[PDB]
Amino acid sequence: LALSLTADQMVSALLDAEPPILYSEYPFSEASMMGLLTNLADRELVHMINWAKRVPGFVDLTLHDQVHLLECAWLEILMIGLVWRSMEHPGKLLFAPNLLLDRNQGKCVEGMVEIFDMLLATSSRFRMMNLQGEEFVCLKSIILLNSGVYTFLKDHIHRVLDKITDTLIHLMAKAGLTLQQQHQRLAQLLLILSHIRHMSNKGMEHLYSMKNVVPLSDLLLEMLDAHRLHA
Amino acid sequence: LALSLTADQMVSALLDAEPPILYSEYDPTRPFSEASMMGLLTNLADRELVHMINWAKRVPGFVDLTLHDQVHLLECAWLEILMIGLVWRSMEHPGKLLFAPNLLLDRNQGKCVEGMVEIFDMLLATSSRFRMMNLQGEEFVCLKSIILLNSGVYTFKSLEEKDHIHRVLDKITDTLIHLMAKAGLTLQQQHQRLAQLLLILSHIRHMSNKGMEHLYSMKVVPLSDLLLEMLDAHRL
Amino acid sequence: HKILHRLLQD
Amino acid sequence: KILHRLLQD
Ligand SMILES: O=S(=O)(Oc1cccc(F)c1)[C@@H]1C[C@@H]2O[C@H]1C(c1ccc(O)cc1)=C2c1ccc(O)cc1
Ligand SMILES: O=S(=O)(Oc1cccc(F)c1)[C@@H]1C[C@@H]2O[C@H]1C(c1ccc(O)cc1)=C2c1ccc(O)cc1
Repeated sequence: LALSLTADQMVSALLDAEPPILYSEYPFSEASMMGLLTNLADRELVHMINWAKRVPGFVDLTLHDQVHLLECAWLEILMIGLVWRSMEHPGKLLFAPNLLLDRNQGKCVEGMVEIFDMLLATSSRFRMMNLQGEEFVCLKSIILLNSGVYTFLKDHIHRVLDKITDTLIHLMAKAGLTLQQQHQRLAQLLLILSHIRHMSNKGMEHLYSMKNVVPLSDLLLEMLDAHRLHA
Repeated sequence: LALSLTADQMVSALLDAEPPILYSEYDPTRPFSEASMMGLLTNLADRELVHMINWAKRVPGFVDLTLHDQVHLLECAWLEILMIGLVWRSMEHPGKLLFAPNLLLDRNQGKCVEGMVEIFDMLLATSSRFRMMNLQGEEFVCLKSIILLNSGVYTFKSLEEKDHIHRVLDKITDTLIHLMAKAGLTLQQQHQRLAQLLLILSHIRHMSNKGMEHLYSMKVVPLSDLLLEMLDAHRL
Repeated sequence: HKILHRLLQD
Repeated sequence: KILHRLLQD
């Protein structure tokens, strides 16, 4: 059913599936900083799972295939979401409407400031590029379907990914871009995905080290263990 | 300089700058041990790095960057570059990784080193993807150059080097599309293939990150001063 | 099994 | 750095 959708139908479907922006719990230490972020990420994961089920083609996958994709891409997905909503706030990371942080605060947690800087740089990149919401949701779904497609030790997913490419190009053509500007922008956006993968990997590397600072939920741990099981 | 090149000039430049395929010192009579396997791979990578550094200098736009930026990019991308090279020369060897013409390994041999087989499986999967797509040599050199310029661009008040890099990257994209148009692909097919190729770069990053993680945990066999300094850039 | 096994089915 | 040197040659 996903492949039969038009470009507009794909966009509408993705926009409609968008998760809500959650608030943080209402003077930061290492423990307090991690507590807020962990609690927030945990609540976001539940919404992500229901968002994923609404990404066209995802439902067509076996339960195990769905688990694997989400296990691979969860932090990437949180990160691109964070960068997206931080766009209108140069120099800051909008974790929640009531939680806007600068790099200075990233220092509260060892090794986190380096990730903050990467995230801030990504946000600026999106801002420089004038990323549209319709493009954002396309990128986010791509991360979901792509990041774990090989790890699968595949045609359906690749056909869906093609569909999303068509959709991205369709959006750009509407924005009035030239054919050359279309493929250059396409490349620019997809290359940023490599950096988002990089951020996830490095962040994950730290996250499954410090499991014990604060208490992590059973779900958050199972998501983490999925990556730690290979480190 | 790099910005005045035509698509055909970019390709011929990249092709001419290709490094040679080096041999390992694999003695078909050892047969193996974690240490020996790693000795071979380490020995090979070290010699490859020397060729990689001189190859980078021939990538259009690279020498326009400050020395410090050149160092950063290579420190970021060295393993990704080795990996895409490995996957490229392994294309015509299903189920096998061609580290060198005299060193063709399968996944079972990859079990010789703890945690390395997981990476082998990902590398094999990547080679399988390239073979499916029938990746061309002209496309390969474009992708490898993109890795060099892109991987470290977001972790560097000049600001104009990052900009210079983006223009060069845009030109490589122009070149890729040019090749696909020449191949007879339709507009939709060009855009689709371009995306397919670039998405693979995300997986090459992933493989490098996971591999690097293992590499700088076990800094065992002599790790040539160059290698140590390259790994150190990522550690810890 | 996995908590993710649930939630997905729900 | 070594890399620094080889690039510098
Ligand atoms: O990549 S990190 O910055 O993680 C760490 C955590 C500690 C040290 C360190 F170097 C890195 C990551 C990104 C951001 O901040 C860390 C973090 C997070 C922390 C704990 C956790 O259980 C889950 C997520 C983040 C986060 C959380 C929610 C969100 O919507 C977007 C990003
Ligand atoms: O990513 S790995 O597999 O490294 C690992 C991963 C896990 C355990 C381990 F010991 C090493 C990597 C990929 C391939 O095999 C490992 C490796 C390598 C090993 C040692 C070294 O000093 C440098 C590179 C590889 C390699 C080497 C050369 C080349 O042209 C392409 C790939």
